[PDB]
This record gives sequence, structure tokens and C-alpha cells, in this order.
Amino acid sequence: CVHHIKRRDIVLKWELGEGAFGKVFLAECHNLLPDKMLVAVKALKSARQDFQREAELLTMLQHQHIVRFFGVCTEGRPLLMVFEYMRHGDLNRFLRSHGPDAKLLAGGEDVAPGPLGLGQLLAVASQVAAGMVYLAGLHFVHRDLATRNCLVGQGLVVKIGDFGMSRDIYSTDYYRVGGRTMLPIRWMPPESILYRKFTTESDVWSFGVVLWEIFTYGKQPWYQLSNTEAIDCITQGRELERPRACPPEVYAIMRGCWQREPQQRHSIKDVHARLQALAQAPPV
Repeated sequence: CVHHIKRRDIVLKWELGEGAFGKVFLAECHNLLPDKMLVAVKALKSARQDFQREAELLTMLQHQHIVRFFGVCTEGRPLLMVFEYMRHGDLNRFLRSHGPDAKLLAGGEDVAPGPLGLGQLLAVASQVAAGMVYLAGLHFVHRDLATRNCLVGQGLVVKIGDFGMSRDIYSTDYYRVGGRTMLPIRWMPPESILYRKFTTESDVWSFGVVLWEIFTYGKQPWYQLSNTEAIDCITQGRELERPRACPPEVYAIMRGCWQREPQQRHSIKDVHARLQALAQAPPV
């Protein structure tokens, strides 16, 4: 059941991001854990209904690699959801800040500036896969797996989670297929793009693309192509090229995720195992 938090224990510092349905803030939460504490707060703008359902949903989803939900404040307005603060923001931004295109050098005291090591890129992937293993186990279908929708905390702990506003912060990553719903086409398999079928196999395909993002420091997939060009590529069975950073045994894991027949795609469980393995013993 849902944990509740007193508005007086929540003190906003400043806005972090914004969508058409909410703002996210950085803030301090008193008396949350045995104290004074940094957290992320989603402030919401019929509505109070979906909010309640969603609040219950993400109290059921507890796992070492799912962003931690602390509770809600429904006492008055606006409706607040409280999450653990992940100091490095979304995984996409974290990756780009350690890429070769990065203008300014990345700061912080918990990770070195510049390119990550193979071991580190691998553990990043393994941590996301771990969270996807969990979800699959609950027959939960994510539908929008991308590095933009993972978060990175203290010490490079990586967790799946977002604040429901990626379509606004990262609109370039969504396209109205057929002029209908905004979909993250570059992360989608043909059956999802063509027929809007979203499954566990759909998610493993997306994980394949996440691996690619990870080994390209967050480049957008098919970044040289327009949305219609990307749809054509994916539809015809063109696969993203192996990244320069990427060793063959890792690229083989990607291609496993990109089997055209959904049932031919390796399970998330296997992908996780082969990723942990490699992280422990990174090839050359």
C-alpha cells in the first residue's frame, strides 16, 4: 500500500525539468529515513484518478535496479510523487557527458572524466538488463525503454525510471506514426511500429538498442536518418552498425535482441547473464 508524506517535510530547491503534465524538482525530505535528505519530486498539473493508480503501481515495483519511490503527498495541491535523487540525471545525458563529442569535461567526484572503461560500460548495461529481468518476471511491459528513461546515481548505480515527460524533454526521439500516437520509433521493432504490438519481445528489442546507445555514448539510433527513413530501415530489417567502442561479443548480444521473429529473440534473462559474465571478464 501507498506511503504518504507530509507537505511540511518536503522543501523544493529548484526545477530540474518539465513536461505538459508535470514539473520535476530537486528537494529535501525531512523525516523520510532515519535524516535531512535529497530527493526528486514530481509535481502534477480525472487526473487525480490515474495518479492514484500510478502511485499504487510503482509501490509494487521494488527492485535494486528500479528507481526508488518513497511515496506521495496528496494533502492539498499539487499532487506530489517523491523519488530518490539520482545525481547524474538520465542515462542518456550521463553517457553524452562522457562521450568524445562532450565539449566541457564531466565533473563529480564519483566517476572519472572522459570515456568509460569496457568494464563500466558493461556494468551499466548489466544493471539495466537486471531491471528488465525483474519487470519481465512480473509480466510488466515497459513500452518505452531507452537510456533517456533510465537514471544514474551516486557511484554509477543505474536504475530504470523516468518522470513521464520524455516526450517533451526528448521530443526528437518520438514520431507520430500514421499521424497518430507519439511513439519512440528508433527503439521499436517492426511489429510495434507496423501493428502497435508491445510485448516482452518488444522490450528486449528495445534493450538491444539501449546497448547500442551505451556503446555510442548516447548517440541517437539512426541519427543521420529522418523519422520516415528510420521507419523504412527498421521495417526492412536493417540493423544498427557495431559501434567503434563495441567488441564483437557485445554486438552479438545486440543482434540477438534484433531477431525479426519476436519469438527468436533471446530472453532478457539470457542477455543479462551474458552481460554480467562479460562485465566480470571484459574481452580485449
